[PDB]
Amino acid sequence: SSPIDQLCAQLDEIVLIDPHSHINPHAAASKNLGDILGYHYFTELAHSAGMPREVIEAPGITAKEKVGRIVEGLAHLDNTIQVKWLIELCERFFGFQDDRLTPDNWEALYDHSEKLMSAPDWEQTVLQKSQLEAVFLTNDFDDPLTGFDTKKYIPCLRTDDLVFHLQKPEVRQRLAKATGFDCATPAKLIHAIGQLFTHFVSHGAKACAISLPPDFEPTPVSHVDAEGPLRAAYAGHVLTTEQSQILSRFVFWTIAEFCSEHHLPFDLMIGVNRRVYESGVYQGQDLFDQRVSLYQYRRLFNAFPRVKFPISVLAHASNMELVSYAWIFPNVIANGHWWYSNIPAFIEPDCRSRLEAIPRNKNIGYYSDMYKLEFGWPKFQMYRRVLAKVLFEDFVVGRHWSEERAVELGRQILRGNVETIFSGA
Amino acid sequence: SSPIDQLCAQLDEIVLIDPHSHINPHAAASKNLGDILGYHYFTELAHSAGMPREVIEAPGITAKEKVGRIVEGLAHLDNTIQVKWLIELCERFFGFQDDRLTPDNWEALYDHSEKLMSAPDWEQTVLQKSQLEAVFLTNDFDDPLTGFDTKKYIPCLRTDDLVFHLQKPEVRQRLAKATGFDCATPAKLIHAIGQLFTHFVSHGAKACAISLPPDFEPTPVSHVDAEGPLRAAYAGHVLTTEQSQILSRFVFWTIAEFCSEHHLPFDLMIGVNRRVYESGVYQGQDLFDQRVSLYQYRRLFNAFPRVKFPISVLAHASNMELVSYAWIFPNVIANGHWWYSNIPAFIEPDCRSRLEAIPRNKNIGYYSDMYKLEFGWPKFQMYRRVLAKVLFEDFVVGRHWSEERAVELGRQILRGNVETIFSGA
Amino acid sequence: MIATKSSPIDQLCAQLDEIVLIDPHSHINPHAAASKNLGDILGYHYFTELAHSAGMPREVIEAPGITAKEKVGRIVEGLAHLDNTIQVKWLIELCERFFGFQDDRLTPDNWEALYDHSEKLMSAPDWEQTVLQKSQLEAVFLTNDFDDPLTGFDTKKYIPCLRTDDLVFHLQKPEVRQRLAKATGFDCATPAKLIHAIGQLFTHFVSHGAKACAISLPPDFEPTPVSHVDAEGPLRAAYAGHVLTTEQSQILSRFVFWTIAEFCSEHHLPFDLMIGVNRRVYESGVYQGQDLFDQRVSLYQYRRLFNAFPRVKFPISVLAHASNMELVSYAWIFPNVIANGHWWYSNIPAFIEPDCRSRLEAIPRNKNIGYYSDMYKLEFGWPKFQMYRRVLAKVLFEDFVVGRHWSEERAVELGRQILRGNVETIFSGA
Ligand SMILES: [Zn+2]
Ligand SMILES: [Zn+2]
Ligand SMILES: [Zn+2]
Repeated sequence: SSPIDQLCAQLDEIVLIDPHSHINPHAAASKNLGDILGYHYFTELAHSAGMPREVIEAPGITAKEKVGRIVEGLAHLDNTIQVKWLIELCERFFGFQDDRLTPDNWEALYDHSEKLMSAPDWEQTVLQKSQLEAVFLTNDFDDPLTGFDTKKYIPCLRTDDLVFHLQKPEVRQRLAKATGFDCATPAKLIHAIGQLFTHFVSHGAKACAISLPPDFEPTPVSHVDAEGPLRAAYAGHVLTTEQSQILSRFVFWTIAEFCSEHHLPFDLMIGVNRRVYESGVYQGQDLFDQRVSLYQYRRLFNAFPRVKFPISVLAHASNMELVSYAWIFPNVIANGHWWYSNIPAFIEPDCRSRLEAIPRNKNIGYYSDMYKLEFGWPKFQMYRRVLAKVLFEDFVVGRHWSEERAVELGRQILRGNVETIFSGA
Repeated sequence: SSPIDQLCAQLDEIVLIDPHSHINPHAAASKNLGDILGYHYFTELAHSAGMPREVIEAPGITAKEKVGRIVEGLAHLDNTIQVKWLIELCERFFGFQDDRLTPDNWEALYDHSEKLMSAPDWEQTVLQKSQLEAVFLTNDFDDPLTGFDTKKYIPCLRTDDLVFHLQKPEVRQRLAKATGFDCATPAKLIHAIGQLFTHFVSHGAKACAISLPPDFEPTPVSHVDAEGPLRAAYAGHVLTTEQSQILSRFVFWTIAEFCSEHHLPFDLMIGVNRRVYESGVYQGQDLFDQRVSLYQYRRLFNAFPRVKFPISVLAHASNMELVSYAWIFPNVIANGHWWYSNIPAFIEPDCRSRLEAIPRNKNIGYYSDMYKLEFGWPKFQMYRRVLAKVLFEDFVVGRHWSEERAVELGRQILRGNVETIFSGA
Repeated sequence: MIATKSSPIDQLCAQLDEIVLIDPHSHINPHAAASKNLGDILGYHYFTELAHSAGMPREVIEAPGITAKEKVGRIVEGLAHLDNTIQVKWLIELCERFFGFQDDRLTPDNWEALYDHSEKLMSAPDWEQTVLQKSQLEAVFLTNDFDDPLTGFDTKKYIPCLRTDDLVFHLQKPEVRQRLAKATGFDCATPAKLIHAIGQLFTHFVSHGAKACAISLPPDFEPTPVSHVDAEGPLRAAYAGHVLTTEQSQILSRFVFWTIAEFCSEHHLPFDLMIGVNRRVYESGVYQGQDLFDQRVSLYQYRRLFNAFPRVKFPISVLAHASNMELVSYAWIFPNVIANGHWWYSNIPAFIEPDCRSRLEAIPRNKNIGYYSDMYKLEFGWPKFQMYRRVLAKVLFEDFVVGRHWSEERAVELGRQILRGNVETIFSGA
């Protein structure tokens, strides 16, 4: 047993609070392999490897049939870290023994795993074996937040629709439904947003979250400048690019003000472009333009010193800016490893630089971003092996820290910081 | 001995199809050290280290004399990977026993190597000693493609002149001569390009290739929009920036249409600026503005689902974008390590990230970009050592793959994908 | 015979440690080069910006009428949040080497005893000498104000470099114009007079052993030549006491910058460019803890400069890690582009290693300046250089000793050239 494996074993014992997921609290764990293999990580990759979208997303085939088809394309993917998560979770959760998933062994695994997951206490078994105490949700702004344990599945207000999509009649309607306000004037939109916050806070929300395009640049926007764009949206007109920009800035800034008023952190996921690949599988269409800078957010950071902004960056090149900005701005926090940057090749240097330059209390190591509970463990395990390596190399060896001291840093990054950064409203 | 070495030894034995080079099939190998040491890899560095251009490119000196002068400036270069290629090549092909080329040992090498290279079968000896089975060319659009084995030296259509240089009188003349068309109208220019494709397909061509500046952003261009700029070019006008951009887009898009029709992949080398250093040696003047994104190619990737785009990026920071785009677009392939990115410090993390996140069938390991055959081996060997390292660490160790399974991955990256991606028209 | 706890990398580092250095860039005040107490070390922005970033209010740190000892005490209270940082590693190692500090960390429990002891040590008549000797420093390049007389200190020990930022960016300021007028004796209201005045500064610095000009530049800066005619308006406006529009300001800056390059050309002086800083991005930070950057830059915007001045060496530091690869490429092609150390936010092991690694394998060995301290006080030199030597030792052993089968001696020689040799040949003097 190598020193790194031992340090990792210590990290493995740490019970976690996942500060960011897309779990459906009403259907948190999977019911069959289709919930796992049918998830976009794999369908986008099967597709990317040459499987027609039509084959994967064929109308009116069973979940099991769909899994069969995807498996046929797994041979092109057996090198990916994504497929490694899959084999490791299957072995952990289902007792899967083979080193790879093939057209010859998939069905027996499907049938078997399905039985295991029909057990009444399946969700609890996953949480238990994944060292998860609690998971942050990403709730739609109109989510009733009822029907589940808000202390285990912790609400977070997703604001993307309000900030970027008031242009859409369906978005306005949902807002009207949720708040009862006619939000065609700034004062009323502000009232509406205020009601969403009170609603989220009263159900134990611990954060707001948003995904932002690389071009976004927040500024203050007065009510007068907001009123034309907002009136156009509600009158049903198509907003010009400038109107749309002004309105999104108005909404975004208003949300940051409510975060300050309610002492909520505002998670910013920066750098994503939606629907770059127009013919991709469901949830496999978003990419990014790397040409972004946190400098674009200087007005926000300066204007809201009492709002913590846990920031994830999509582009790997952006990490070093994030380090410098978390290093200087007391309200800027480095938050996990997001999406396309969420692989060992990029995690290691990112995790490494953050631990050595950012204060230890401004560093959230990791979140799962999972849609089903079973994906939590393999991704957190991947992160723990990387973290164990950095801790051992740079702290145990580099600084002569005891394993204990190094593991204590590990615990703060995985868990301690989540507790103090997201203390509750 | 070393586990990495053993894995490298197995990769060394894989016979290659070099998927991108600038070989002249009628003068494929060198005749003297002037063809080697006088190549821009070494003159640009000697000049960079402080040797005057006027000394290196003095008119009325022989190849041997020029070699002599470059050698004087090599003491400043013994650290460089480029000079490692040079020494290794000399050891392999010329029996060179010294650790470096110096004023006191170069002449003996020059006379001995020139003697070896004058041998009738030198070309064949190099290919055999390089594990090279076939090599892609990059031919001018008017290359007759005649007089050589097109299965050994495989034609590829170089499109740079058509896309960016119709402003040059001589380019228009060459195109008129080659196609018989009067391309001053859009429709005719399209037919002309079609005839270039027919010519190349008749000679077993396997791809198109182009190098692109950072500002290039492909979009469709209508005949009405193209007619203005095209007429101006054929009228001997100096095109405005916008005219030039419209014409280049029109030609580029037209070419991709033909790639789709003939089932030819379109190799894109993205991000070069020509003549950044205006007083540099021949072929040592180009650099780059790293402020580019594959996002600017989204229209292209979406509009040509049946064209494979093997992409190379110049800036190291663009690699992470490349891995993401090859991850999502079925038709985006990661293609080798280009130019300034073609050194171990950058190749390793780029090679590493590609293997772990991109499907194994969308990853072309390496091409030589060589101008003379002797440069193929040292460059490929540098690559094999990095890949061996990545395979051992991330697959053999990281995933508990057997050496065999890892070598099989390596073989696919080095050779297998070249066969499937460039199958022929 | 070797210590068992010593790796081959440690052995290589040990040989690097014995290289007597000339620091090619600092901000030492030659009249107060070393610290008098921990207030000088702990009170420096490395630690105050971090303490503040970790949650300590600036009002607490920068409270008026608080002694240096009390300020240290307050900063120590907040070091718990920082014991992971490389900056804190510098501190501990610093205190160990100079003050005999034996503890693995600095806490409220043990700081006062260290403060007291270190203040006694630093009050020794030969403290400055002691630090230099223990730091393997032979000489240090200063960054002098343009109006420094360069006569109040030993210029062979503290080597003058002309700080140009104020001339290039701040003629808008009455205080800068007045200092220039006092220094040179000129009404620089006209381009010709201003050039002559700048010329006198050069003549003054060169005759006092100056080895470089230096400047920090913002990401938007794009040097081009500027005619006297184009410059006369903005210059006149600055001297009239007017407020320069953005355009006047940018023209004037380009003009002064290009002028300075021209003098560098004339005197064969290298011009250190530190590229990529934005001032006062964080508006409520601690003193010297407000500047950040915008990564969206390219050396491509400097192309005119590099092309127009082949006889000027431009040692370049890039602020953003992403820009390093572009620097490697430009140093690789332009004879007059030189890679210069690891600057500011890039000055941490996680970034130094790949940046150092790529420079060694692609840039000619004579165009690579390994490191400078940027130090404000002498005690910061050693821990930062030691941090660097450790990275360099790793790179040298892995890529040269193992990678190219070099003897350790040959690898160390490359190390010596990078640390010291290139400093001597790049900054030989006018
Ligand atoms: Zn998410
Ligand atoms: Zn090429
Ligand atoms: Zn400095």
